[PDB]
Amino acid sequence: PTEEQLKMALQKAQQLVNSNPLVVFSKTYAGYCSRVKKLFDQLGARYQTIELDQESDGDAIQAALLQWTGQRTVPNVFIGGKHIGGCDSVMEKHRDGKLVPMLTECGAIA
Repeated sequence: PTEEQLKMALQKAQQLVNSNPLVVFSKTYAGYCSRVKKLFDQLGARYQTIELDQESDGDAIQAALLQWTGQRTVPNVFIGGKHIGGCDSVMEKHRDGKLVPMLTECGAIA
Protein backbone atom coordinates (compact mmCIF):
# COMPACT_ATOMS: atom_id res chain seq x y z
CA PRO A 1 0.00 0.00 0.00
CA THR A 2 1.09 3.57 -0.69
CA GLU A 3 2.26 6.01 1.99
CA GLU A 4 -0.89 7.96 1.35
CA GLN A 5 -3.27 4.98 1.49
CA LEU A 6 -1.74 3.78 4.77
CA LYS A 7 -2.05 7.19 6.46
CA MET A 8 -5.65 7.35 5.18
CA ALA A 9 -6.48 3.91 6.58
CA LEU A 10 -4.90 4.93 9.89
CA GLN A 11 -7.11 7.99 10.33
CA LYS A 12 -10.17 6.13 9.02
CA ALA A 13 -9.53 3.43 11.64
CA GLN A 14 -8.82 5.97 14.39
CA GLN A 15 -11.96 7.97 13.73
CA LEU A 16 -14.00 4.77 13.85
CA VAL A 17 -12.55 3.83 17.23
CA ASN A 18 -13.03 7.34 18.61
CA SER A 19 -16.60 7.69 17.27
CA ASN A 20 -17.91 4.30 18.41
CA PRO A 21 -17.81 2.64 21.85
CA LEU A 22 -17.11 -0.86 20.49
CA VAL A 23 -15.20 -1.49 17.26
CA VAL A 24 -14.18 -4.87 15.83
CA PHE A 25 -11.83 -5.12 12.85
CA SER A 26 -12.53 -8.53 11.45
CA LYS A 27 -12.98 -10.82 8.46
CA THR A 28 -16.28 -12.48 7.52
CA TYR A 29 -14.75 -15.98 7.53
CA ALA A 30 -12.38 -15.80 10.52
CA GLY A 31 -13.64 -17.96 13.38
CA TYR A 32 -12.31 -15.92 16.30
CA CYS A 33 -13.94 -12.89 14.67
CA SER A 34 -17.31 -14.62 14.51
CA ARG A 35 -16.90 -15.89 18.08
CA VAL A 36 -16.25 -12.39 19.46
CA LYS A 37 -19.22 -10.84 17.62
CA LYS A 38 -21.69 -13.52 18.75
CA LEU A 39 -20.59 -12.95 22.34
CA PHE A 40 -21.21 -9.21 21.88
CA ASP A 41 -24.57 -10.13 20.36
CA GLN A 42 -25.33 -12.24 23.44
CA LEU A 43 -24.29 -9.53 25.90
CA GLY A 44 -26.42 -6.95 24.08
CA ALA A 45 -23.35 -4.90 23.21
CA ARG A 46 -23.62 -2.93 20.01
CA TYR A 47 -20.51 -2.87 17.87
CA GLN A 48 -19.36 -1.41 14.59
CA THR A 49 -17.66 -3.96 12.32
CA ILE A 50 -15.13 -3.54 9.52
CA GLU A 51 -14.92 -6.72 7.46
CA LEU A 52 -11.45 -6.21 6.01
CA ASP A 53 -12.09 -8.86 3.37
CA GLN A 54 -15.09 -6.80 2.12
CA GLU A 55 -13.23 -3.46 1.90
CA SER A 56 -11.03 -2.45 -1.02
CA ASP A 57 -8.74 -0.76 1.53
CA GLY A 58 -8.89 -3.85 3.75
CA ASP A 59 -5.14 -4.39 3.54
CA ALA A 60 -4.10 -0.78 4.15
CA ILE A 61 -6.25 -0.86 7.29
CA GLN A 62 -4.65 -4.06 8.59
CA ALA A 63 -1.19 -2.51 8.23
CA ALA A 64 -2.27 0.67 10.03
CA LEU A 65 -3.76 -1.49 12.80
CA LEU A 66 -0.25 -2.96 13.28
CA GLN A 67 1.37 0.47 13.13
CA TRP A 68 -1.09 1.73 15.71
CA THR A 69 -1.55 -1.24 18.05
CA GLY A 70 1.18 -3.83 17.46
CA GLN A 71 -1.25 -6.65 16.60
CA ARG A 72 -1.36 -8.36 13.19
CA THR A 73 -4.41 -10.60 13.57
CA VAL A 74 -8.15 -10.25 13.51
CA PRO A 75 -10.26 -9.65 15.30
CA ASN A 76 -8.85 -6.39 16.68
CA VAL A 77 -11.20 -5.02 19.34
CA PHE A 78 -11.37 -1.47 20.69
CA ILE A 79 -13.56 -0.65 23.70
CA GLY A 80 -14.17 2.92 24.82
CA GLY A 81 -11.52 4.19 22.42
CA LYS A 82 -8.85 1.87 23.85
CA HIS A 83 -7.23 -1.20 22.30
CA ILE A 84 -8.20 -4.48 23.97
CA GLY A 85 -6.71 -6.95 21.51
CA GLY A 86 -8.15 -10.14 20.03
CA CYS A 87 -10.76 -12.74 20.87
CA ASP A 88 -8.56 -14.01 23.71
CA SER A 89 -8.06 -10.64 25.41
CA VAL A 90 -11.83 -10.04 25.25
CA MET A 91 -12.69 -13.50 26.62
CA GLU A 92 -10.18 -12.97 29.45
CA LYS A 93 -11.92 -9.74 30.48
CA HIS A 94 -15.24 -11.61 30.54
CA ARG A 95 -13.79 -14.44 32.66
CA ASP A 96 -12.77 -11.92 35.31
CA GLY A 97 -16.28 -10.44 35.07
CA LYS A 98 -14.90 -7.10 33.88
CA LEU A 99 -16.03 -7.12 30.24
CA VAL A 100 -19.68 -6.22 30.84
CA PRO A 101 -18.77 -3.30 33.18
CA MET A 102 -16.45 -1.96 30.46
CA LEU A 103 -19.06 -2.27 27.70
CA THR A 104 -21.62 -0.55 29.97
CA GLU A 105 -19.30 2.31 30.97
CA CYS A 106 -18.85 3.39 27.34
CA GLY A 107 -22.47 2.74 26.30
CA ALA A 108 -21.95 -0.25 24.01
CA ILE A 109 -24.45 -2.00 26.28
CA ALA A 110 -27.70 -0.09 26.86
